[PDB]
Amino acid sequence: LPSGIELHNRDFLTDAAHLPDASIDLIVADPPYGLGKDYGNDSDKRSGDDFLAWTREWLELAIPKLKPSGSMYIFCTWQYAPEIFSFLKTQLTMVNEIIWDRRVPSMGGTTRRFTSVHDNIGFFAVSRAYYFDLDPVRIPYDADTKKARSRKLFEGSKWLEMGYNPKDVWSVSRLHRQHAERVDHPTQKPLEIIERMVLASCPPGGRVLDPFMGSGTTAVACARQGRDFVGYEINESYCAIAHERVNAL
Amino acid sequence: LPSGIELHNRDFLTDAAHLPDASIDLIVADPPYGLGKDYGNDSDKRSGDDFLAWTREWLELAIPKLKPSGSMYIFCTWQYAPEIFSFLKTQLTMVNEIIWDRRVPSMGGTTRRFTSVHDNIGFFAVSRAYYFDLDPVRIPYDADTKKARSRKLFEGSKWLEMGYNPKDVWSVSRLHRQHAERVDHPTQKPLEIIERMVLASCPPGGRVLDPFMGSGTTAVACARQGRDFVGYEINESYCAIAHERVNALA
DNA sequence: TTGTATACTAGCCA
DNA sequence: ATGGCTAGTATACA
DNA sequence: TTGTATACTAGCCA
DNA sequence: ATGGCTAGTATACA
Ligand SMILES: Nc1ncnc2c1ncn2[C@@H]1O[C@H](C[C@@H](N)CC[C@H](N)C(=O)O)[C@@H](O)[C@H]1O
Ligand SMILES: Nc1ncnc2c1ncn2[C@@H]1O[C@H](C[C@@H](N)CC[C@H](N)C(=O)O)[C@@H](O)[C@H]1O
Ligand SMILES: OC[C@H]1O[C@@](CO)(O[C@H]2O[C@H](CO)[C@@H](O)[C@H](O)[C@H]2O)[C@@H](O)[C@@H]1O
Repeated sequence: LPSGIELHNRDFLTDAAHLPDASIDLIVADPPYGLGKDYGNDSDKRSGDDFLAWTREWLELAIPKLKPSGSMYIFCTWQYAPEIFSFLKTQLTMVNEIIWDRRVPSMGGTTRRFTSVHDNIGFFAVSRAYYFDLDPVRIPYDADTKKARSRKLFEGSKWLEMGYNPKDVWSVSRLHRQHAERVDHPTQKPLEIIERMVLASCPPGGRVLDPFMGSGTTAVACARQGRDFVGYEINESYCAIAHERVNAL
Repeated sequence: LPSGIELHNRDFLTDAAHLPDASIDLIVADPPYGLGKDYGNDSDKRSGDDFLAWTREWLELAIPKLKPSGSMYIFCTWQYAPEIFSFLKTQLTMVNEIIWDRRVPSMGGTTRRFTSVHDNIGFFAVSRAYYFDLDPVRIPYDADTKKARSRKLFEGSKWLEMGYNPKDVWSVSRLHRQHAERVDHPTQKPLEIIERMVLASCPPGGRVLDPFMGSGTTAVACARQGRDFVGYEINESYCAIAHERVNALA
């Protein structure tokens, strides 16, 4: 197991003490949305006030671990995003609401509403001096698109010559079960977006915390990009998968 | 103007009393977001708790105007979306969060955050039997794409033959200044979006309300598709532009 | 091919 | 407890 | 070219 | 109070 990367088969809400206050530059949180999924446990079986209470509980434990320059990304569903973001705006300051456009809509069979195709990500910061580096995550143009975008007014601009801001909508397709990156986990997140977070909001060598790491996608991002990692996952199968994913680099 | 198209150059909060309760089938609300724009007035000059108080004010005026079958779309910025939606969930039930992907990001020059390219839209309903008709808003495939999506298992499915759900992310570019649609209004909304909303959530001939109609995009949307319209705008020039836009269809 | 505006600059330093 | 200066910001319409 | 799974049906009726 | 049954749900991986 590489150095700096640290995986625990433990519940975060109980081991939070083992984590020094103000030791983490970035929290990458993909917690249970409150949607009834089966992680081999009932963590995503909560809902309503129950789920939101649990959310704010683990959040109150996690926040004090952020150093003053720290930041946080938190995934959730629109069904609970208003309440969650409202609570977090009392503690931290919201820098962005990033929309993950999964490209592939949820199934079921409804015709009474619009089908789900996005997840919500709150991007919060402790203080106004939060760390943020755009250059590693700039998206470079290809020959054709740069040609289509180039104008003398824009020539030499950083966004045109180096690459543009990924913007607060990320259109990255969800991972097909047969996708090469896919592992046996119900709600695995594309490494693309997690790497974007690690790169833009964690300095090289900084420490990232994933209190609900699942298959360890954030562990992989940190390993590939030279960041330190800490992760918690109550399911040992997912934890072993994370070990595997990391050691294969 | 056509038949069921009522354009009132009146402040909505003083004139909502005139509109009968349980009169409106759909509310298409694009209120000021609280970002500091200039509509010839200080409506968007509010911010923070004072802006959220004014939002609650006009919302409390507008909700009772909904028939038990009615619905509401509300445009907002991620900056005030959590509080506004949190408050609306206590008055109505949320059916969707629609993300308008504007394709063109906001300018400025920042480097210390991700650039704004999406507006938030809350889709709420009074009761669990709200009126929703997906067929008129379905998006049919072209030939090549229908060939790429067809499979024996899918053949005959309504989504493959008639059209697929727009989903809760609508990718539609903002109206360029020189765009045909565009008029002299700072925050004009694409007719595609507004029309999708009107067609999916207002019964033909029903009444839709626009507390702040601006250029009357919703007015056009209802004129075509044959729906009734009541809109309010305090700017006489915006009301003028709306009058023109409506008296140019057919 | 190209000009150009579109709901959502910000950190210093004074 | 405010400004102003700087380096900086994409797409798609006509 | 084709099979196939993917964080988020929903109303009725025995 | 509880299944089961219905009509029904898009893309992009391999
Ligand atoms: N108290 C808890 N402590 C640690 N893990 C938990 C806890 N509660 C739920 N979990 C796990 O958190 C994970 C949430 C997942 N969304 C993580 C997915 C992860 N982003 C991935 O790419 O694989 C699940 O695997 C849960 O089993
Ligand atoms: N009390 C008020 N009553 C009526 N209109 C108002 C009021 N306050 C602000 N407005 C107007 O609300 C409008 C908000 C706009 N975003 C509407 C845009 C509109 N959807 C369009 O396509 O043009 C502005 O034009 C304001 O002039
Ligand atoms: O959490 C930041 C978030 O709050 C908003 C409105 O909800 O602004 C509020 O908080 C700001 C903190 O920087 C204050 O400056 C502002 O006065 C207050 O309204 C959003 O602007 C912002 O995204």
